[PDB]
Amino acid sequence: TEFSEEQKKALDLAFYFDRRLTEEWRRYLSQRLGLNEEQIERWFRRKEQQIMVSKGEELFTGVVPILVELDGDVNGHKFSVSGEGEGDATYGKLTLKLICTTGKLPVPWPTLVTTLLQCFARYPDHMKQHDFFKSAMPEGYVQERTIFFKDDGNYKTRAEVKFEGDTLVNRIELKGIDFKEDGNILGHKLEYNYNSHNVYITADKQKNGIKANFKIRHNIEDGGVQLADHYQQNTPIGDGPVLLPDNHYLSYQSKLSKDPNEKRDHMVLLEFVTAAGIT
Amino acid sequence: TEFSEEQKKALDLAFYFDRRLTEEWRRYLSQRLGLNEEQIERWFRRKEQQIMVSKGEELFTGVVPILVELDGDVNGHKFSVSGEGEGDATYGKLTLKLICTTGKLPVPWPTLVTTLLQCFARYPDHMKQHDFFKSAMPEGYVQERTIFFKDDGNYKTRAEVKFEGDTLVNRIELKGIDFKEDGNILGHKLEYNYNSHNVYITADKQKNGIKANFKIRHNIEDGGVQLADHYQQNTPIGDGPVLLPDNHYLSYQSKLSKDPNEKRDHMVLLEFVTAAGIT
Repeated sequence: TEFSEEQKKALDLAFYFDRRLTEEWRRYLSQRLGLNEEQIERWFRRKEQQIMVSKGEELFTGVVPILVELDGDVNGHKFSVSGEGEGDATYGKLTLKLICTTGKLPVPWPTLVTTLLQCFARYPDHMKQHDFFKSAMPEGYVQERTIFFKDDGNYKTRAEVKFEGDTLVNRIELKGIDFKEDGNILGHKLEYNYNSHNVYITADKQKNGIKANFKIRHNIEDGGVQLADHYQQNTPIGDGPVLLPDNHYLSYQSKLSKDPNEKRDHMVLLEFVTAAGIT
Repeated sequence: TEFSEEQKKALDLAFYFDRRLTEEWRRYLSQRLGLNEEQIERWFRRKEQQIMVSKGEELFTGVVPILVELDGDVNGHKFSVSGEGEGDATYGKLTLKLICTTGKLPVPWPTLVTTLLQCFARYPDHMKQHDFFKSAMPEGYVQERTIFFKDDGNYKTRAEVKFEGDTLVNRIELKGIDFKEDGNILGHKLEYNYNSHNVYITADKQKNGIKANFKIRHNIEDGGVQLADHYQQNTPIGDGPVLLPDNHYLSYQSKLSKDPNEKRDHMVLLEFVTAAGIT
């Protein structure tokens, strides 16, 4: 967060001691092992990577229960969504049942799909070192988006994705502004279905995290597509090393359904998510 | 380089002590300053970045003399090139006079332009944290390429770019294979000129370096363009932190000329190089 003039002077000083301490160990190692500091650092870099990969595989083995909570405000219309389900990263698979707890959802369920868990992606064996999402766990990450609906309003979202005990939790605040009251969103003119998309991921070294860009196409009732341009940033909540990825993408396919025995406004969501783009 | 079974066991053990030592300092700091470890790491990360930026600006201030040396072998034809000049990174500018010391150059000078100093790029103020090349100095970096000439042979190059005392030196070995003896390269059918190109740079976190991809278009005598597809990797020679960049590109413009008073086969090369692609 924010730093005083004193802390700035103290942290600036402490930085040099931090580097000095490490330097003394590397220097000693180089003398004992007969390796230069480049070699030692390169070994440590790969060992750290292996450790992060193993830690993420351990945390996400088998089926992980999920809780989702969203508080939203779109054009002053307030609503809340609560969801539960389970993720199975081994199979790149996530299932959720999400309920509007405040009555009728004032936007279409499909517009909330991206907002309502990239840590359940299946990364192929040769790409596991590029999985930022699992590497930030269990402390988790903050996921922020702006979503621009073409010729309409925008959502801004801030979510925290992290383990709370045994459960992976996605807690979101959403604010939407400048929507037409008769547009495709507030007018509920979007089909209850979902296309498959690629989410393009790049490293954001400065923030120790990632950024993503992608365009969602929502099918419109009676024909046409409503574009939703997504800009995404993810930042670790903890300090620990994370995996900063090479450019790659996540391939998403989704299925929306309804529980015939659920009276409340709701969405059942199944997503398959697979990393790709590295040969 | 290579590691024994013993060193592997020793390095694996030493890794944990390295992390323990750092952890003890961060823990103490958090207690003394009232900041969490994420906050301390984030401060240190930015301080390290500022330091690397300042160090690179210091090393490349004003005009830096340059030495270039290439030993080449294309289809068994052996040749050597020696060059000197100067770089002025403040102005994103490099000038070289390069001479074939072994007689007649057996390939066209334009095909060697990319092989014969990305550290002289001008990075705009808002992009200086993405300059890997200066950050690897003075220890330097290894630059490796494979260059595929369309419908002809390929070059493979390994260069070391580093300071040797006050001078920035580029020392290269080049091997070319599978060229047609009557093709555009060995047949000397390329114009003595050079188009402007963009060099697309991405981080290679695993190797603590960068990769680049770009396509050179060499104008052919009597018309047409000869494509040279470049794949590039740069790896630090030292251990010290380097700046791993967001995706961006280097914009190149080049001018080839001749010294009217030079009897040996030669090329005078002027390049302007500017980083871009970040808004």
